[PDB]
Amino acid sequence: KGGWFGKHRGQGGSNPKFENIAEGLRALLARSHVERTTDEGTWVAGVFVYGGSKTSLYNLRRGTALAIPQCRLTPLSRLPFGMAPGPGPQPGPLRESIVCYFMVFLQTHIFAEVLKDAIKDLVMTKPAPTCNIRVTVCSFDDGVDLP
Amino acid sequence: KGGWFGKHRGQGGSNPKFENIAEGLRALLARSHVERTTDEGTWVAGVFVYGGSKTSLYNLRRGTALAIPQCRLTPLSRLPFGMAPGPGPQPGPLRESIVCYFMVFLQTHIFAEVLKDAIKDLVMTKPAPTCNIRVTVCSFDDGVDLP
Amino acid sequence: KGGWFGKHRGQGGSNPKFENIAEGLRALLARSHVERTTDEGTWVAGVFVYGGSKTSLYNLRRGTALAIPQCRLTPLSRLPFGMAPGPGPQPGPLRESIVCYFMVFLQTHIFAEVLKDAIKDLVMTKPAPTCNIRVTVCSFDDGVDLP
Amino acid sequence: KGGWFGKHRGQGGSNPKFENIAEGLRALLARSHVERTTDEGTWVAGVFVYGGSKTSLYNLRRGTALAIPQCRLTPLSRLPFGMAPGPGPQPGPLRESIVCYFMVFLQTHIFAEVLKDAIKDLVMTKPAPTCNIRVTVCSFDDGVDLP
DNA sequence: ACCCTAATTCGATAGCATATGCTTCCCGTTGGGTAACATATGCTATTGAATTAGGGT
DNA sequence: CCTAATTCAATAGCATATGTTACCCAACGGGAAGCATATGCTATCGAATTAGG
Repeated sequence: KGGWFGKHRGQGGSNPKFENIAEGLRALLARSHVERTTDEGTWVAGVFVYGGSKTSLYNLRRGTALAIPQCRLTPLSRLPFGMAPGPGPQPGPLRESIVCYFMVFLQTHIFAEVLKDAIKDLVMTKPAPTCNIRVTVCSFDDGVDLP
Repeated sequence: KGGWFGKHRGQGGSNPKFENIAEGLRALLARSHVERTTDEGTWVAGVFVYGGSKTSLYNLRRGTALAIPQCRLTPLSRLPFGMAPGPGPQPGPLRESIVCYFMVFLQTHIFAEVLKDAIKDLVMTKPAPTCNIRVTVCSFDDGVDLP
Repeated sequence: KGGWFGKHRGQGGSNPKFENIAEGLRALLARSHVERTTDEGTWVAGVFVYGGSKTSLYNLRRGTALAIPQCRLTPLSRLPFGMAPGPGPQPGPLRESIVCYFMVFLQTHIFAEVLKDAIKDLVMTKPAPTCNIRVTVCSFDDGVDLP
Repeated sequence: KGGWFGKHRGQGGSNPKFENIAEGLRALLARSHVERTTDEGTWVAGVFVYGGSKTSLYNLRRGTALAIPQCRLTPLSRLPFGMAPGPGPQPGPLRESIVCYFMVFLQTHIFAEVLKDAIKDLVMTKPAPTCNIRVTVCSFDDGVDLP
């Protein structure tokens, strides 16, 4: 099983698994009734989603793609190693670890938080590896010019 | 031309090209007597570097890695589309553009502003398409826990 | 497949279904680091749980049974009818509907709202009837003297 | 003596016995003209009545029901045990007792505190074991949507 | 000032190794609905033992 | 230092409620196979600025 299915990349569809991960989201983000698009449309906020595993982090993005068509989604990449313990030479800035990450772009400082707090709670119940997905809020000082 | 040169993802060495990029950044940053590492070792601020062209981004990433042994770098990744002008359907959240980005994790917020400038400045000196690269500072409200 | 199992009322045990439903409660509960018992041991608080279905309420009482040993739990009963629509005589104050409900007794008003918000979040991500379960906070003005 | 009498749960009717209780209430609260209803028909407050004995609680539920067609009454059901005196092993949460309780749902927060005092004095005048019934006022921060 | 002709710069490129996106089968987990035995309550009318009223002294 | 009347709780008993388990099985959601295609990496090549008797 598996192979090519005629829809390339950045062009993912809708599957019963995701739309439940999405519905589970677009119920937790309900609790707060905040704005999602600004009159200006500039991307000044964002949510940074990482950890767990690549399968978990993917399905979560795939659901978030459905729960929030008012946002824009990077594909999953990887993270640089941290700061190594002990006082030796540190790992080389460019170095790659196996943990993935993706980014959620948004137009709103406020509803960034609403998503960060919903993802933290959607994840928190599930059994591993979903429990290990982590979320922080990032806000871009100068806005980001998505094409 | 081309082939396997034994160096895997994130283990790129330095060659007179990339340390030449990195020596430009170091002269902009040897004016700046700021501290680059905290003791809690937490990664709170980011420089989001994007646009330009895959390769000059790739080169700039590669110089930044030699100038700044205190940063951490993602790999290159793609941006998704912004809003669409005029009318019609909007882009899908997931839909991805030809435009690239990487990120530069850092331990202090004072050094992100500094490094956003050096990069904005250093790239304005180099010929096109390099100089169309854009830089915006992140702040992670909770911090990024790099592995 | 049915029958007697030597477990009277208010004397139920533990099995891997309730233990994971209580796992997912603890998680939503850890978010606030608030105290759960005082030195008077007065029962001054409460969480009134109801709706959804009898089975789904039971699995949630059974779960909160494990997740919170500092509380005490009533068995399930049924709710009386509300206000009939229109201006005819209302339903008899004694006549009961099929909704069930249970209660949780607690020693601090603060931890009561942590469990209100913990149950409300736990459930809304789940598919029916678990998400029709509803939660309000109680506070007994003179305390309740459990035997 | 005994047996089936056609009447299912919550469908219990008037007889000269209970209307002697209901008219004791209707004389303690008669010359307190406060308003028992609202137009929103929201069930914000309760009066928790418990202790006493299984049957003399049963009569008072049945009295309270004729006196007040503005209230709603649960059926009877049991209380869990309280704190055992001394750091000996504690009763389980689900632990249940020989003591019973019912609740009185109400639409106003004033009439709640009226009906607590009417009951607390309607019980003052009847012989033991009745006089040991404990009445406490209850409030629902989010209210109870009765079916 | 002019200007055609050297070095000089980086970006663009080829090409191996290996990423992710996309989906379809897989399958352990999560979690509600049910059967079936001991035992709760709701319901009535009848029965029992206190507290209460009566009227002799 | 008083025996008839009174007041309610306690009762028997049918029909039915949940407490409890173990069994069933629909779904929720992570992991892997497998094609197109993206990057990391290097050294080499090419097309733009910058330069001198």
